[PDB]
Amino acid sequence: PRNAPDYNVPIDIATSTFTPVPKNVQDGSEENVVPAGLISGAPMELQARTVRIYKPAKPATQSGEKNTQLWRMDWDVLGKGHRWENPLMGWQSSADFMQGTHLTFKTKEDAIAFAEKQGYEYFVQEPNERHFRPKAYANNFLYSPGKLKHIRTK
Amino acid sequence: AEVELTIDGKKVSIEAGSALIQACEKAGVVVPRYCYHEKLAIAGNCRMCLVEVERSPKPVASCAWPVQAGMVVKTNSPLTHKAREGVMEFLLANHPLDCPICDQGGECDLQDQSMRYGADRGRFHEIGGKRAVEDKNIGPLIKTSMNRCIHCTRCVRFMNDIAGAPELGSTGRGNDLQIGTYLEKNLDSELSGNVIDLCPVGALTSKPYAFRARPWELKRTESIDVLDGLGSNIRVDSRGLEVMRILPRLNDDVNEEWINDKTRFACDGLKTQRLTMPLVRRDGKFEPATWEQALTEIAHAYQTLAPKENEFKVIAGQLVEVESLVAMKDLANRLGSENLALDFPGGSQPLAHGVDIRSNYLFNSKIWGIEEADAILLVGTNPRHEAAVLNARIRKQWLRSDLEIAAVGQPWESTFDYEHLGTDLAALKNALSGPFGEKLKKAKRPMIIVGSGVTEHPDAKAFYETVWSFVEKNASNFLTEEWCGYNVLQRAASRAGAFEVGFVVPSPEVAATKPKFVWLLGADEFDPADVPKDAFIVYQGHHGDRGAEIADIVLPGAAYTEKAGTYVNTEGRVQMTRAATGLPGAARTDWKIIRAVSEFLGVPLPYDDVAQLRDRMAEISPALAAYDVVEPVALRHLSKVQLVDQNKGAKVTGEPLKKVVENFYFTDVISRSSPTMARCSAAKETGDPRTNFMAPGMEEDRPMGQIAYGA
Amino acid sequence: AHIEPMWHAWISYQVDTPPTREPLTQIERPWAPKEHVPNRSFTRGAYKPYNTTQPKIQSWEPKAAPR
Amino acid sequence: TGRPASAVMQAPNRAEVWSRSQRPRSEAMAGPRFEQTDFDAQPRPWAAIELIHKQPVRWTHDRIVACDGGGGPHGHPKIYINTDKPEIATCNYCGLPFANEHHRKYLESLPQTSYPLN
Amino acid sequence: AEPQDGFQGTRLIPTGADFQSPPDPFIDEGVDEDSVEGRKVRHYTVNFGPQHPAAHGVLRLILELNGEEIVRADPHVGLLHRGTEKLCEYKTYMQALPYFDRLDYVSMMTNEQVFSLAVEKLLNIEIPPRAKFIRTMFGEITRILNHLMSVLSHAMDVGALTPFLWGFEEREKLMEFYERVSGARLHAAYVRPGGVHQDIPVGLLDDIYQWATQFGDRIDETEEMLTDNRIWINRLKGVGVVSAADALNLSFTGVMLRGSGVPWDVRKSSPYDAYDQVEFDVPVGINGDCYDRYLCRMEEFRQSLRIIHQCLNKMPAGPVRYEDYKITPPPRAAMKENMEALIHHFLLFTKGYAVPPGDTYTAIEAPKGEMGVYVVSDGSERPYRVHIRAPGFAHLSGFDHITRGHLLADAVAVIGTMDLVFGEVDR
Amino acid sequence: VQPTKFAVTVRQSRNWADAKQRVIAAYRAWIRAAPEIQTMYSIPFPVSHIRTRIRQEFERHRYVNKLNVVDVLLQQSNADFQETMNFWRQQSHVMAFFKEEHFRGEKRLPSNFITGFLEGRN
Ligand SMILES: *P(=O)(O)OCC(C)(C)[C@H](O)C(=O)NCCC(=O)NCCSC(=O)CCCCCCCCCCCCC
Ligand code: SF4
Ligand code: SF4
Ligand code: FES
Ligand SMILES: [Zn+2]
Repeated sequence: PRNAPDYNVPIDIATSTFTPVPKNVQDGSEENVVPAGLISGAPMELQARTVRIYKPAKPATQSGEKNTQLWRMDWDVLGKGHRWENPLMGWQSSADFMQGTHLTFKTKEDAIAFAEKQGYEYFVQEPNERHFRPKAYANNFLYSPGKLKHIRTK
Repeated sequence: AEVELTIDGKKVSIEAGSALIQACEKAGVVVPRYCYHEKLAIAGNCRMCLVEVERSPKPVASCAWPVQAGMVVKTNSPLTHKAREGVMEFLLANHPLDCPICDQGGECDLQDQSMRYGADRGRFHEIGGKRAVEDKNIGPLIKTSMNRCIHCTRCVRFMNDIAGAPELGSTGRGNDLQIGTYLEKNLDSELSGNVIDLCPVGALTSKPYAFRARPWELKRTESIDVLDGLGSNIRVDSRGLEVMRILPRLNDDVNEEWINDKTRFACDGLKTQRLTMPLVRRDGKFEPATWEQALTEIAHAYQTLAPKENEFKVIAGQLVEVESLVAMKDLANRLGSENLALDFPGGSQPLAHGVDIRSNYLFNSKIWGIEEADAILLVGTNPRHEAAVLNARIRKQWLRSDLEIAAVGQPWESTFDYEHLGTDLAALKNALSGPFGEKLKKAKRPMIIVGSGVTEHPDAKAFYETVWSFVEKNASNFLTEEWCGYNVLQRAASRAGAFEVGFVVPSPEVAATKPKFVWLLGADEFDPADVPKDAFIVYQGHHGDRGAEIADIVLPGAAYTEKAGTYVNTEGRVQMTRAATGLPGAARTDWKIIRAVSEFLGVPLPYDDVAQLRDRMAEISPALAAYDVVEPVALRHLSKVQLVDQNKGAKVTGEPLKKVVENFYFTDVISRSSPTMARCSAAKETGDPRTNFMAPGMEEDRPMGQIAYGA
Repeated sequence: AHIEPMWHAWISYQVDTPPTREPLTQIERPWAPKEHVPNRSFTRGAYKPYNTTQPKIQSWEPKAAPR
Repeated sequence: TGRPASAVMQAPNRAEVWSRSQRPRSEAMAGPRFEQTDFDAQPRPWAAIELIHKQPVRWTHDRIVACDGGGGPHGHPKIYINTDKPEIATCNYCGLPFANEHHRKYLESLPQTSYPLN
Repeated sequence: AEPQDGFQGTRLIPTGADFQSPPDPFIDEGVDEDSVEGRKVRHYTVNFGPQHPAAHGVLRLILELNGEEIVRADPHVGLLHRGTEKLCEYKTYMQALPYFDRLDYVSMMTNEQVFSLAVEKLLNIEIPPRAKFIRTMFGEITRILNHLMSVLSHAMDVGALTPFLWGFEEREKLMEFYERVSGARLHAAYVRPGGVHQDIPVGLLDDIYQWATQFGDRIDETEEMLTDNRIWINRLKGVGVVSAADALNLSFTGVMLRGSGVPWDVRKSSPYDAYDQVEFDVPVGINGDCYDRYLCRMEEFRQSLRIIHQCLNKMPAGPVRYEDYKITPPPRAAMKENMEALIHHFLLFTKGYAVPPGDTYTAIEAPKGEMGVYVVSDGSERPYRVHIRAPGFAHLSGFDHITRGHLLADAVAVIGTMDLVFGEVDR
Repeated sequence: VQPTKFAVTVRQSRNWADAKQRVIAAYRAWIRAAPEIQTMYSIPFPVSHIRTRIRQEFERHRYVNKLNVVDVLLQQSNADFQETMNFWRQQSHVMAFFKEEHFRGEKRLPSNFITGFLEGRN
């Protein structure tokens, strides 16, 4: 009923105290899409959590752009169960089975097709691109008829 | 126009007057570079971009070579190969063998392009040794390991041209050339931390992020800055449940590869004074409590008071997302209250601009509109302190065009020349009809930026009708098909979102009613007069600050780094933050605290999944459904009815326009909890260039060291 | 585990020079153990690990303002 | 815990922590696991920071000095230290002190110094 | 239009039972009543395993028996499936190499040889001559080590217990050479893409020659006990007999392939390393039974020894590691002295080397049969897909076809003649 | 059933009349077998609870209108039937299909908004 969480979904073996309540579970009837999440053997929790499909931004730290070339699908962090401190060694424990899993896709529609095939909730983030502007070494030495208002220092 | 040319066979279509390296990028060709940056002036110093061009006996520097109508470029010829190995051999001859102790390790362009374009081994074995240079004290934020300098000049170009802070230079000659102020000085620029990201190597590193993490171990989240109203796009790098560093991500519409120092260093204030469990004030002392019996004592107190219409008041702070505004708006409405105040002074009374037309309170000629601005009047705004990255974009346009800036307000220390017209409203009326007015009247794409600091001025009703009446008098120049010269500049990331959902006081009548119950929803900058002393105070937030000090209940929410909140920036762009970590302790998502206290007060807000709460936001404002885009305002001329029609008889008092940012470093609760901003303020005040100013490290007067950071 | 470390290399045929003529044992190291401690499990002196780092997030120390 | 000195003092040579995120042994060795326990059997190495600052300065007539850690290929990657500030310069990898002979007068006049200086 | 056309079932996939063809009627080679012929006989099932020897650690084979003879044999494997092929996708290539030591855990340096040869082929590099000979010498030391386990554990199951102990001193001596080149008695991690990790120590080639002078006498005395012994002969003759046509159709490799009269060794047919530089023979059996496969394995003892002696005399000088620091780690001394070397050292131990895109199937003549790996590369520093082809996995799959009608005491002999380590079978 | 006692050669449903015939024969075998599953695996539940729980696992896929999806869902059933009727599954795998033998029990998602809020998402 319009984004209402189905609190009466039948849980499975891997459902936990960190599993969110899903809204929609692939019935196996929806048109034009394979109900792969129904026959995958994955837990129901995959159908409750949202994934983000995006093109990774270039690092601010360096000018290589190899990692910006492919779309990544990753799972969003939950408010509880992602990381806690181990009482013994101080290590970071987790309940999130998807924390280290990411998928790579060549096009945005390839990722959307996979998300709908598996029943994921997905948010797509449109890439941020540059604005082209001709840059000329010669401008560094343009002539100012008036006040300088800038002392270029190489 | 477009020239056409071939690079490695393939035709590329690049505008005439651009550099070859720009066409190589457009053609899908990777060209090694160190000195060249897309957003900095061209320098030909590194020599790593040397390519082979037909009809040219020498290799040319592609970064500085303009594209011509018919040239042929080979980027993989044997000329190019031995060129790149020879430069990579020179760039590494005097480079310190400091990769295990370098912070740039694992994310270094010198390392990667040595692996890709250099030789596998080195031929430098001099008994005479390598160059070594002393370190330089250039303020608290930046740690220097200058032996690593490859002399790209990226930081001197950034500090001199983008930051307008010409204290960094290059003293010396030849191999003994050095980067740094000749006399030790504290780099004084709210953009100075960008030099650390710009550095190809780790000669400029951050003192806070000194040796804590390796880049490979960090989870990267693309989120939004909420420490200012511009909504800057960032990357939050975290190792487990602790945020390690905050980097800038590209968005040419907003922040352009740059973030200010507050948004980069305030993240250490996210692990220091956090609210992690519910608190109840018992006998004047805050006791821990559970959620079931802190929400109960909220309800019991509310039943005891039995408030009348508008006696339940909310004050929304400056880091509050739109989801919790809509939820708290609903729960407020079901309680018979429209008393929806805001943190700033004057925020508990109706605002001089309305919220009826979206164009009333937005930066209407979008942030990208400055790139073509011809004349700019700044009213009640020190943009260097209120919107740092925006201030830089103004200077970039000023340095390259015939841009005229005039300001009415308090004079500030500006990175661009500006005419000062006055400080009060008469000095606006006298300016807008004076010599600078005809600059606005004559110059195409005029721009009037009205600071959110005038909204809190007592004369804002007079200020706002003064401005727009000039805009309406001067349309077809201010109000063309694609241009709007009216722009209001937010400084808090929550204001535009509150205005969008109508989270404001509607009438003077509701404003004069004394509340018996105040929900301080992340509100910490409230004026004391806006909270009656005897009222019942609930504080919902994430940091223990002024708001929690006066609360009767304290409810711990989430910081912006562990919620996916919706925020609207000053230009009207609706962006979404991504949670990088989870909630600490017993904190709860902010919109869920509201939804639960709906059960305890008996008026449960319908939605109980965040998907449903975003459907509700769509009913209030459909633009809130559009993500990463500005929705244009259609009835932009209808704005006269709030700005001029409902502001006609204004009781002008003549008080001058006031500064809003006493301390750029201490603006919000995250900043004030930050040790790094503590050092930034103290170093600013005492003018200390020492890197270990309140930090670990050996000094003249600390032979032994110190483990305190921030004190 | 009762064998002292440099003799342990000799008994294992890992060196031919015994610690009685090996210069590497004649390094002065005031931090070096004074007595040979053997394997100390199964005894009340067994090694117990612990966290060496401080808790990540500092919580607010509640201070109620006066009324 | 508490009663033995080894459970209380961070290292045998040093009593206090030497970094801001280091856990004191008093708080690390509290709790149930450290009951019915020998604290003198617990691993307690000598603190390196105290030992490095007991090191005498290498006086040198040169602007740039080379440190490889002192064992040939058994040290650290060879680096170069500049000794032109009137302070003691220290190798980033090993911590050993270096100082130019030109600053001996100034360095000998300071009241407290980060290295023995003789 | 799969999967759309498959929603309504408009197409059926042509199964092999569709293309069945009747045999030619002319040249074709070879009911209910009161009698007891129509009567049926019940069978009972038996749970065999785990046996005492280490190699058959996790075997749960369920047999159906008609009296004494085996009707159908159903091995249940997976008891040592540890997810190696998945864990290899989250590791760099150098990090994934130790996973290969732990596949056939009695033949370690030849497991890591097939992974190195696969990665080296995608790297498009030629490894130096010295590492080629080091690898072919330690690949035959490995083959001797495995056969000492396989032959002597086989005879320990059959009930001869003394040859096992004699040859495990020979095994005990040959693991000293593993621990001198590396520091491991079992998992060396020594063979790596681009050659070997470290040069052999300076007195090892003399110590292998001293071992060599007496190893044949060890084979001869082990052979004194089993080869002509009638009890041994009468427990392996006619047991586990596979035809040459069926060994190929069953995916059999190695002595399982070679004991039925098929002359075929990967070393001779697709030479790798320094095998084209050494003279050795290939034992091929006649009757396809366990006695042939025992006699073929003993002959390989003498042939591997003959290769090791040749490798000692052709050991050339030079790098034991591909001379390129973008692929193999620089010397410690270079990394501590030269800028480029520390950069290449740092990036190889954090990111790893990139392998160019593509896929390769690479096989070697492993001691248990043919061992191969299918590696998909994505042009990055981690393998996109690693698949191990294990000779024993195909051998155990043909256990039902080979033990059918045999006795259970016969089947224990068939388990040992198939060189079976279950960490190999389950990857 | 040539290689194993309950083996069925992998077959592809020819049409919906065929596919529904196979589903009903699969359900029939499972609910027939429930007494045999309850003694071997010593399930401390009524045969009725086993049968009603078998029904739920078919009731999940009652609305599948794809013929290619039914065959994989049928093959999964046949394979599950084979490993249960041969004593290959351990009692631990079988009585772990019943989602009330968790120490948290059947109630493992929060019932509504407020009860999951007071417990921190369950
Ligand atoms: P009626 O005509 O109303 O319904 C008949 C059917 C169900 C065929 C529908 O008409 C129909 O077309 N539905 C879609 C087809 C369908 O049902 N597909 C799936 C069939 S296979 C299936 O559902 C397998 C379920 C699991 C099998 C195992 C169950 C027991 C396992 C655990 C037992 C207890 C522990 C050992
Ligand atoms: S700047 Fe780069 S190359 Fe230089 S030491 Fe640091 S990591 Fe190594
Ligand atoms: S300090 Fe860094 S950015 Fe500045 S010139 Fe040197 S290498 Fe370039
Ligand atoms: S990129 Fe053109 S010289 Fe540095
Ligand atoms: Zn040193």
